[PDB]
Amino acid sequence: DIIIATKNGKVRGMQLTVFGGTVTAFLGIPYAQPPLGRLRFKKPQSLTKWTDIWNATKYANSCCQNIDQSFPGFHGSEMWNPNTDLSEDCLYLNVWIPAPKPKNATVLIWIYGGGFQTGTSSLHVYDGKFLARVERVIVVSMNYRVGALGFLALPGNPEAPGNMGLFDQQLALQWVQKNIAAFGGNPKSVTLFGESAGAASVSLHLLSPGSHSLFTRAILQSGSFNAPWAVTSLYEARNRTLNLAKLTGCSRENETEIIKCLRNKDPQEILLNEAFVVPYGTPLSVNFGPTVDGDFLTDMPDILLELGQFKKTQILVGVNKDEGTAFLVYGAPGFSKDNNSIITRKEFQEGLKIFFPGVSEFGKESILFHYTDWVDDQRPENYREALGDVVGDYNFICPALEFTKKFSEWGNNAFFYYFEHRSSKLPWPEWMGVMHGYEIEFVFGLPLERRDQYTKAEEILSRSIVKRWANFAKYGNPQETQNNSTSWPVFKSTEQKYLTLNTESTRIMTKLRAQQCRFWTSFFPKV
Ligand SMILES: *[C@@H]1O[C@H](CO[C@H]2O[C@@H](C)[C@@H](O)[C@@H](O)[C@@H]2O)[C@@H](O[C@@H]2O[C@H](CO)[C@@H](O)[C@H](O)[C@H]2NC(C)=O)[C@H](O)[C@H]1NC(C)=O
Ligand SMILES: *[C@@H]1O[C@H](CO[C@H]2O[C@@H](C)[C@@H](O)[C@@H](O)[C@@H]2O)[C@@H](O[C@@H]2O[C@H](CO)[C@@H](O)[C@H](O)[C@H]2NC(C)=O)[C@H](O)[C@H]1NC(C)=O
Ligand SMILES: *[C@@H]1O[C@H](CO[C@H]2O[C@@H](C)[C@@H](O)[C@@H](O)[C@@H]2O)[C@@H](O)[C@H](O)[C@H]1NC(C)=O
Ligand SMILES: *[C@@H]1O[C@H](CO)[C@@H](O)[C@H](O)[C@H]1NC(C)=O
Ligand SMILES: *[C@@H]1O[C@H](CO)[C@@H](O)[C@H](O)[C@H]1NC(C)=O
Ligand SMILES: *[C@@H]1O[C@H](CO)[C@@H](O)[C@H](O)[C@H]1NC(C)=O
Ligand SMILES: *[P@](=O)(OCC)N(CC)CC
Ligand SMILES: [Cl-]
Ligand SMILES: [Cl-]
Ligand SMILES: [Cl-]
Ligand SMILES: [Cl-]
Ligand SMILES: [Cl-]
Ligand code: NA
Repeated sequence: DIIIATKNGKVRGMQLTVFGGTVTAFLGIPYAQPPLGRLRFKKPQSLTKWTDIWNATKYANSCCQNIDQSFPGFHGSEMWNPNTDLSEDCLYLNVWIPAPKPKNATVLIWIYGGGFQTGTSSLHVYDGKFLARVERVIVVSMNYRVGALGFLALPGNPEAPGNMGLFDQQLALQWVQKNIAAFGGNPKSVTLFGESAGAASVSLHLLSPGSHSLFTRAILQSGSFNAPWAVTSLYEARNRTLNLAKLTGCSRENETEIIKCLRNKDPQEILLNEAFVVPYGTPLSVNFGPTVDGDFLTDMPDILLELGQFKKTQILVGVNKDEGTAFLVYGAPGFSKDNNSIITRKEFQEGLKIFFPGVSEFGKESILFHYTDWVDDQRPENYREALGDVVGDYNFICPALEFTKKFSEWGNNAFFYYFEHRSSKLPWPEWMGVMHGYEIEFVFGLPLERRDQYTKAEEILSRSIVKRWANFAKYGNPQETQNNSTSWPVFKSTEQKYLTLNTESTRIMTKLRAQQCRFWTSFFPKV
């Protein structure tokens, strides 16, 4: 029986057997007042004592959100869907700890992706018990509001100010500051880590003065706040808030009256209209995301980044070899997960239309010009490969590299990875390669479980990544120092060295996608 006293009450956890040892898991601790009724669309409110032993013995509700129904029955997509009840009452967090209780353990705090519209901490690929067992760190993860319920904005209006879900993440870091010593944690050694929209969220906590003192270091997997999908403009945000009002018949003249109307709507009506607050959309659409609210985010974040206005600390930033492929089967003509998807030039051009809505005709042509100068015109998989590269370079790889670069220019050590291993167990087709999302299970250590059908080379790759991630958290340096591993150099502007992660031999390379990112980064933002 393990009871820990928190500032708010006692919590009971549960014991788990992991690799012939024991981990204590406290799943589903509340960290804020449920954001129901009058609290819907407001910032999270702090929680008050219970007294009372809260049983933290199962995952809590995931936050309200639309689900992916493109491939029913398919594990590839469905493994990403929520696996606990959806509810507005979703402001909970999990803590895994080594057994025996550690003395002053480094803490890893996971923030999930999901386009800011979906996601939950209770996915099996986010389970923190292998890390706690193997590296003796504390792993913490939290649910935070997504979609309109998390990011609806009527700028400056405390009834609906924007960024509520970022504030939920933030109030969870506060909970770790106040409470993690009780569990054997070190509040002075906390590393935030996240993937996709979770990584962009980590990058914005680097920018937020309210977050500065709530953590030590940061890890960004496939995402940064300068990615083109990560920040909504004040103009867009309003248009979308009002379009939601119109679609739910909540149009008004008094903006606070609009919000009052939206709080009477049932969670489901709001969810069902979210998708149309926008005329055109893409498979990377973030209808309701971060905005500049003058609170969480004080200025346009590109300005903050450029001018050195962020937390000074080390970062670890990486991307996967084939970020863009997963998205091609959510609407690009000629694509399918059930065949090899050899598309034509005309289909490629149509695909650009899906992913670059408007986007001038000249813009789309320039993308076509940069990516289709074949060497050579023979290769039938040409146009199919070019479209995924277009998508992953624009949306993930080039913003990550540009982020790392601008961050490093202010003096801090930074380390960049390029993840090139495709899981032996991937249920997606071979042509999709090293997909977005599929480093996560390696970082969380799932392949350490032999019972599980990953190869030997995969167990070894994972064990090594886990060590580097843990050494980063504890010591600011992602080395694996014992097994003659390749040493991981800092990423500097000028050299831009990065480390490749794969089962065969890991290399030090330079200037990833140099020629492609010159296009996305200097030229395209003009069109
Ligand atoms: C701001 O919104 C307008 C339109 O407002 C929207 O109403 C919503 C209920 C939604 O269903 C959406 O379809 C509708 O657009 C956007 O302009 C729209 O673009 C096309 C033009 O062919 C029309 O179908 C819309 O009716 C038209 N506006 C209208 C109705 O006046 C506009 O793009 C958007 N501005 C942005 C992006 O900030
Ligand atoms: C790979 O499949 C795609 C996707 O669409 C198809 O999925 C297949 C597995 C099959 O069941 C098919 O009936 C299903 O619609 C194919 O794209 C389609 O190409 C067909 C050619 O008959 C067109 O009629 C469709 O409009 C087009 N689908 C769309 C709208 O995206 C694709 O041709 C196929 N390519 C191969 C075999 O290499
Ligand atoms: C726990 O250690 C505290 C200091 O933490 C520092 O050392 C490393 C953990 C590293 O991550 C640094 O960034 C931190 O500055 C110390 O002040 C506390 O008193 C310790 N608490 C205990 C042992 O109960
Ligand atoms: C919490 O769990 C304990 C131990 O299993 C149980 O005895 C106690 O009644 C529980 N409290 C509840 C069910 O609210
Ligand atoms: C709008 O209506 C709200 C509803 O209570 C009210 O509080 C507010 O004063 C009104 N705003 C103004 C000043 O127009
Ligand atoms: C070091 O290598 C041994 C085998 O020689 C292996 O079992 C262990 O997992 C390795 N440690 C790390 C952190 O990779
Ligand atoms: P991520 O948050 O993706 C989920 C892994 N990204 C694309 C989904 C934001 C648009
Ligand atoms: Cl899995
Ligand atoms: Cl060729
Ligand atoms: Cl190595
Ligand atoms: Cl390259
Ligand atoms: Cl160019
Ligand atoms: Na050009």
